[PDB]
Amino acid sequence: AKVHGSLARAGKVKSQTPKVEKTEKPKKPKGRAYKRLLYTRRFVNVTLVNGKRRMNPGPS
Amino acid sequence: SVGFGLVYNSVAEAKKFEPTYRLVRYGLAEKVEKASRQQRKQKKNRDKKIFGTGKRLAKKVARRNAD
Amino acid sequence: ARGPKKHLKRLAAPHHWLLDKLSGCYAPRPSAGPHKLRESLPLIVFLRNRLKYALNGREVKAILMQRHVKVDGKVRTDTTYPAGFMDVITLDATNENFRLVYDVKGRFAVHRITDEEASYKLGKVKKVQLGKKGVPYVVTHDGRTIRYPDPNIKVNDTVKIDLASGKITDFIKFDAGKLVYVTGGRNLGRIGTIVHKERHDGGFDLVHIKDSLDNTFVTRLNNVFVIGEQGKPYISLPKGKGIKLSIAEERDRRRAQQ
Amino acid sequence: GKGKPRGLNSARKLRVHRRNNRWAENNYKKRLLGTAFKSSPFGGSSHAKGIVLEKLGIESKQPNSAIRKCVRVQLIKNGKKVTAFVPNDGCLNFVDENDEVLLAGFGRKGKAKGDIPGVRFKVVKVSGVSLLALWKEKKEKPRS
Amino acid sequence: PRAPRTYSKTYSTPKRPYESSRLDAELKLAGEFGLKNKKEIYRISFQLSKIRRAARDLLTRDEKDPKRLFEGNALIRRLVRVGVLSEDKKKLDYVLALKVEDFLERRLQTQVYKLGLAKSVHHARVLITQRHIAVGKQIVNIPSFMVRLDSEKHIDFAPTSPFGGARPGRVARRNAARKAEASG
RNA sequence: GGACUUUUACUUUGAAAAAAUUAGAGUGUUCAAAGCAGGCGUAUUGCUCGAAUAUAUUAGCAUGGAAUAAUAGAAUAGGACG
RNA sequence: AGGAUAGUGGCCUACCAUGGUUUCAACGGGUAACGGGGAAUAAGGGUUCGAUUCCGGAGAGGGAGCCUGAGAAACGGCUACCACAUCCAAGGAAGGCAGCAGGCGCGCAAAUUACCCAAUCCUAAUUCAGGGAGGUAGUGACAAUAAAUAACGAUACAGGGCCCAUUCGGGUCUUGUAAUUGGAAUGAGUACAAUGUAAAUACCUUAACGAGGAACAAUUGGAGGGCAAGUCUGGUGCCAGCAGCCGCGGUAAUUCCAGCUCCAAUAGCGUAUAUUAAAGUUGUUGCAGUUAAAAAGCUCGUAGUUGAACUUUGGGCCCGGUUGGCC
Ligand SMILES: [Mg+2]
Ligand SMILES: [Mg+2]
Ligand SMILES: [Mg+2]
Ligand SMILES: [Mg+2]
Ligand SMILES: [Mg+2]
Ligand SMILES: [Mg+2]
Ligand SMILES: [Mg+2]
Ligand SMILES: [Mg+2]
Ligand SMILES: [Mg+2]
Ligand SMILES: [Mg+2]
Ligand SMILES: [Mg+2]
Ligand SMILES: [Mg+2]
Ligand SMILES: [Mg+2]
Ligand SMILES: [Mg+2]
Ligand SMILES: [Mg+2]
Ligand SMILES: [Mg+2]
Ligand SMILES: [Mg+2]
Ligand SMILES: [Mg+2]
Ligand SMILES: [Mg+2]
Ligand SMILES: [Mg+2]
Ligand SMILES: [Mg+2]
Ligand SMILES: [Mg+2]
Ligand SMILES: [Mg+2]
Ligand SMILES: [Mg+2]
Repeated sequence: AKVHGSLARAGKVKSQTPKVEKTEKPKKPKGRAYKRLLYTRRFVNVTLVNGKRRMNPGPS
Repeated sequence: SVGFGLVYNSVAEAKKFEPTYRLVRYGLAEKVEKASRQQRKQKKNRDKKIFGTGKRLAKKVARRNAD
Repeated sequence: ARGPKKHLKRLAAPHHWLLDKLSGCYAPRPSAGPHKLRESLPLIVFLRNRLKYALNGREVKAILMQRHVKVDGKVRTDTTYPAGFMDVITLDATNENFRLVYDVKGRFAVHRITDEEASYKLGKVKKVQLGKKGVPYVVTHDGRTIRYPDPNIKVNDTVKIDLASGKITDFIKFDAGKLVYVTGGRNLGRIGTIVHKERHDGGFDLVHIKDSLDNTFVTRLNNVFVIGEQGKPYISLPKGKGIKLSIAEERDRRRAQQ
Repeated sequence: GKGKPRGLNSARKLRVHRRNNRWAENNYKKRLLGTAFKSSPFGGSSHAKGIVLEKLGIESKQPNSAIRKCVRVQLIKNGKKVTAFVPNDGCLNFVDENDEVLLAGFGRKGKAKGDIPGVRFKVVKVSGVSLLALWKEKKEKPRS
Repeated sequence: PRAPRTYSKTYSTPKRPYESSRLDAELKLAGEFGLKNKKEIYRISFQLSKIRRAARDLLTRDEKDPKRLFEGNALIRRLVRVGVLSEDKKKLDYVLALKVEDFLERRLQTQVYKLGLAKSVHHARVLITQRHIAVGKQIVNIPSFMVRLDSEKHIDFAPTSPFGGARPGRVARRNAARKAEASG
């Protein structure tokens, strides 16, 4: 069976990916404040309620 | 804050019944300076190896040191 | 293994000592004495954990070695001397007198007694025999040997002991209508006025026992200690006098006096 | 009467019948025969250290066209030869040869998992450094 | 060879990890009561499960039973003492009918919010954590305190704290130092 | 004390079944896991509640029941009462 | 019957008999088997584990033997042999860490050659001495408990009623967003002190200092389904790789590598292995057997399991307990 192969191709895509450096964002709070902001982002500010309240929409 | 207190009838009774650590904590007695436990045990184990006073052994080895 | 044990770990001690499960790996093993170590109370735990007169075994030893405490008239300057049922403890300092009796929960109570009551104790005879040269003798529950008893004193009777000399003042027999103390088992601590006993020749003679509130139960003959006839006892009973209140009426009384 | 005995004095029959029909199982028979203790490379352990012999380009099963980049490794305690699949992309360039690797099961309890024909183990650490930390370059490989 | 310290777990994770009903219900609870994890809700549901199990195995026994009478009265008394169970409801089935918001309504966080010294449950949380509270005359910095229905008459600010006097405070003293520098 | 005394199984109650652990009563470890502590006074001399209870198989022991399932008896009457 | 034992006993010896166990599982083998109290998971029943804090055994490298002593077949006591192994001026001598630290190995896998008898207890001739038993501290994300990582304002937009119902003007009271801005609050962390403790280190107290973000910055795993959360962007092009399972990838990838966003749990999260529930896929409760796996070819038949009905019932008369019942 094919026990051989092209071992020169290991890491091909991981090497070919252009290095995109992470943008620096405002610090997101941790803990009770985070649960508070999730509660506001889901319930009182229900901003995206499109038909059945999707969470991560596509830009359309 | 909450603790435990003891008054005695005299400092004689206090010094015959209170522990020495609390006495030296109050500064009534002096904490005797002692060698460490390892050194005390090593001295005891060294003295276990001699039978008697050991003065005869000491003078015999001080004689035999030259030969 | 290989000989007698000299230690006693905590969680292996008898539970009626009320030794806390924390604060040390070991328990004070009672030395050999007049009582079994299970039905005993060392003077260390009696002085420290029941009376709070000391905080350490060092302080208990400091009390004992100056011959302050004496039990049954003898000084007994041993830290782990087994004090058992109905042993009297005299503290001439504070002129206090205790008698080791069980409370109804099954533990030893701090039953302060007077001096005329501390001048004696009761003993349950365990065997009557003929010693050497035909001398008759009895053996009480605390291992006391008393020679030349009254010939009517048979086994499972109670003798009153002079406690200065080892003589017998008088004695209580064993039959129906006698006030008893239960010393052993589930009903340890109750006081219940024998109605009758069943024999079962071959082991464990049972006795039926009904308290002042007519609540009957049954006990082996090993755990019964007759302390007089119905009504008057020969000793001072502790608080409660062995009723064994249920938990309901107990919390009712706790809500009554609060 | 539904087969089995129902009498009040027939517990022994039910016990031995249940014993035989318990032997008819898989996990019970395996646990009692001790195939992990006898016929397993790991000897019943969760992980095992070994010495890398070589690098294999094991083909995936059908329908899947890929090369899975596994290694041949000889276990230290048994001396048994074992094929272990090096998980992530480019991590074959960390395990070169005569490396002292840690292996674990793959999660299928001794079965070949997916499209990889006949391997049962994955590499976790190489030279005392974990492969995911090496892949995210939180650390780097030691001397040799 | 010493007696081992006893310990226990105080919560239990649910069986199904991801279901939207439980998820958004407990998120509403956490948002309304100012909690930081689902672990508090899990702990409260664990205590409620134990209480309901005790009520179930007491109700399996008939009435006039001493164990049922004793421990049912004890449990009812402990619940009406903490105030999770109203005084009229003392029939051992409302104990089964309780829910976790009844328990969460007795925490010191929401009790401070109801007393109005906070204006928000998160303000109550940080106040309790920053020791500006005294349930009797003793500071408590645990929000899950379960006040005992007699302490609300004594919930107030701590005497050795700002909003209780006796010292202004750290950054207040700092600002006094900076304005004394500007005074110079 | 006796003379004899059909045998069990089953079931009730009770004795016994170490403590720790488990369940569970009480109790401000500051909450809690815990622990078995503590609490109350004129605090100047002191007083006082506790540290329960339940479960802990089977086997063995005593006890009430006597349905259910077995067992034996007076039939070549060397049977009972007397 | 005798010896021996502290004593019973084929425990041993002499003589004599042919007995004793077993399908109700003897005997033998295996145990990755010290037993139990107990532990995990459990609607109930149950299944699995229990080297390990308590009890009871057995052992001191493998066997054997023995002195002393009340108590040992003792090993931090000797004697011999076997296996390892130490020092020698080679004649000889001394060995037993499955005690406390610690060191090699073995491994997937487990800490300081610290301080002290101050507590808990123990031993002695004994208040006083001793105790790596024990306690204290150090390492310690084995597990558990509690619980920070921000709160509240004012300004700028966008709502919902209500005063005006005077064009769409103010908007009171609002619930969110801000390359808007403020004073407060606080502990982590240092630290005089005191407390703490045998002496300390910590904890609880507490002077003084100690938030404004680029700080004092929360991770782990994932976003096709199961199963919470992308038809967003770039790269690759059945390659690299992902994927517990179904499956994704062959030039428009919601599954790969990245960025952005979002989701779940959170000082914890994932992975492997084993086990429990799920599993009524071990079925006593409680499985299935015509065709999916499974009625022996048929009958007899012992052990085993099970086994028809039948023997004092009914009627009365009283007594006294519990729950009620206005009173
Ligand atoms: Mg002793
Ligand atoms: Mg039957
Ligand atoms: Mg029977
Ligand atoms: Mg003989
Ligand atoms: Mg014979
Ligand atoms: Mg073994
Ligand atoms: Mg042991
Ligand atoms: Mg031995
Ligand atoms: Mg060894
Ligand atoms: Mg030996
Ligand atoms: Mg040794
Ligand atoms: Mg060692
Ligand atoms: Mg992430
Ligand atoms: Mg991924
Ligand atoms: Mg979804
Ligand atoms: Mg396929
Ligand atoms: Mg996916
Ligand atoms: Mg992605
Ligand atoms: Mg089920
Ligand atoms: Mg089936
Ligand atoms: Mg078929
Ligand atoms: Mg057929
Ligand atoms: Mg048959
Ligand atoms: Mg039959």
